[PDB]
Amino acid sequence: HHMHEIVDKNGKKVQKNNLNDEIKIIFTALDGTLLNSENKVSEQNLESLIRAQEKGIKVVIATGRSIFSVENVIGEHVKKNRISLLPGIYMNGCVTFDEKGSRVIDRIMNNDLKMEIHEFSKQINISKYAIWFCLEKTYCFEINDCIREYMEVEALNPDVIEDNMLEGLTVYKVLFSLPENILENTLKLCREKFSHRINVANTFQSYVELFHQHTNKFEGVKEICKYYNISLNNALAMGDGENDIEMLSGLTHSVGVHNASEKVKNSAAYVGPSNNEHAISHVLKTFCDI
Ligand SMILES: O=P(O)(O)OC[C@H]1O[C@H](O)[C@@H](O)[C@@H](O)[C@@H]1O
Ligand SMILES: [Mg+2]
Repeated sequence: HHMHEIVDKNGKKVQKNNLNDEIKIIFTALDGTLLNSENKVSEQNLESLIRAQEKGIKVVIATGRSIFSVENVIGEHVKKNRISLLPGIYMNGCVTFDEKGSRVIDRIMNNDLKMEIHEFSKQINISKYAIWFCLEKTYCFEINDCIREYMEVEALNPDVIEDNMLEGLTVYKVLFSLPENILENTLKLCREKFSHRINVANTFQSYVELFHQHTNKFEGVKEICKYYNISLNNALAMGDGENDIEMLSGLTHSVGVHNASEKVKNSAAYVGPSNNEHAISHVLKTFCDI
């Protein structure tokens, strides 16, 4: 079967003996890539991560999430030191930590732009779907089934605040948890209004994230590789969503998971197993020989 294979653009399996780069470090998206559809690390993936640690391969989370929600989803693994959150790439790069928890990237949204996005969101009536991200906390203006759905998957609940409190907050990103029915049009409206102003990414399902326009996960990847004196050619990125495209196309070695959109797969060097098929386990086997 094709379930566990990794192949190049021509559909040929990638072979270890044809690789000329040692892979020292793996950057992975969490939801949709490392985590299966139940938001869990599969046992096969876990087993391979244990081997990766034994061999000194670094595995770095690269996510739109804050480090706080990541710890809420995978905390049992973090507590056992099976997955390290420091260094890590959070909020799509806008908060990137080194191993001491220092921010090697801190990209705060300009406050005028924040308020312009806020007012625009109230004008097109998606403000009720907004989750605003400060460094340590998240905020929303109400709770509805879309906010509920975000809370369930995110596993970290925003505080409910009044509209007028946003002005005083210092924010990195906003995430809109949208109804499916308005996603496509809302995405168009945000991209037309905010081009050359902010990044606009449809990250998972109906979620739309806006974050500093010059930052993305690959910027985080470069800083963490720099930290460890690792050439980009010794790094591999794996991902599923729009917010992974820069890191997949920026690294010579990159793997889109089978469940990714064609657009995301196009940006990646190789296509691997789906997130439900233990993708990092097979990446580790192919690139690192386990
Ligand atoms: O960046 P990652 O780790 O792939 O996860 C991204 C996803 O995280 C969670 O599932 C949600 O917040 C989604 O809105 C988001 O798209
Ligand atoms: Mg993802």
